[PDB]
Amino acid sequence: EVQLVESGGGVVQPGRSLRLSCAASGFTFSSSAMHWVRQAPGKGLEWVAVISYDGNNQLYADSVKGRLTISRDNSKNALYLQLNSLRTEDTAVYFCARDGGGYSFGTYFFDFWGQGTLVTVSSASTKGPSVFPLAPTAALGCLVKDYFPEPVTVSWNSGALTSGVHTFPAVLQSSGLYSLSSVVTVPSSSLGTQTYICNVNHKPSNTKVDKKVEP
Amino acid sequence: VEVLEVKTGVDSITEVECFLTPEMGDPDEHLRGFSKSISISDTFESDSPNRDMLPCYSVARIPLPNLNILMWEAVTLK
Repeated sequence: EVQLVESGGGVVQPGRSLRLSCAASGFTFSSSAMHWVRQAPGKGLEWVAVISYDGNNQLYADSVKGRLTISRDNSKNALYLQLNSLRTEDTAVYFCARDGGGYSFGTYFFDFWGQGTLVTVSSASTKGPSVFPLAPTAALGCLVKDYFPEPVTVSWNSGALTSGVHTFPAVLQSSGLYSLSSVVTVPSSSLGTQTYICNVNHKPSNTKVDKKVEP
Repeated sequence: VEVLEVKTGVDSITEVECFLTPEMGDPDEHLRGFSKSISISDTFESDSPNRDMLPCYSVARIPLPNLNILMWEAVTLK
């Protein structure tokens, strides 16, 4: 089995540096040209860079040239990507990919990929969320707002309410803080008898908040 | 350095035969004798050819039999 394992993604302030790595097994690494390809959240794939079998020749997309440096150490079966003078727009899942054979001809396709490592380029500092109730089949929920970075987790009644729950994927705001919504559909009958608490967890800010939702 | 007589005999003549392989770029381990595909810089300022796209001069230095006033003189090429 050809395998490529990436490492080293995280958050980074604009202008600062970061270095991704990729470990290869199951082929002769030193006999393949290697690429990085990226994909901003919810957007399509963009090829970034290629390096020769030797490590001695690199080419770059216009979008990244002068701020990324692809490199390799064949003795460690390791591919690297060095991000410098970083921009908010450089935010994305970065994949290492084996060239399909056509390096020499300028004909790049990618026959093996890795998991991708997320690089998030933001100036905003770690922050726990404010949780507001979305009060009322009817429908109840929580608004988890102004937190950084990803992710939060959201349970209801500490794991007891599961059915009918929809935790929506986050959104980035003007502010550069994320805002999320979790809701549950519930029989209207039960809105007096039964309590609805959302458990909101933000490990990056070392936060757990329980919030009661009622009419 | 002044040049005098040519030694005669049958021990006065030597022949050198060889191949010089071309050095075109060898952009991968199957493309000996070829260069990397040409990429054109958008401007003069940004012109930055990688090694595997730059053919280079071939050169070979061949040792001849030792002579110690006597030097080997090259006379004919094929």
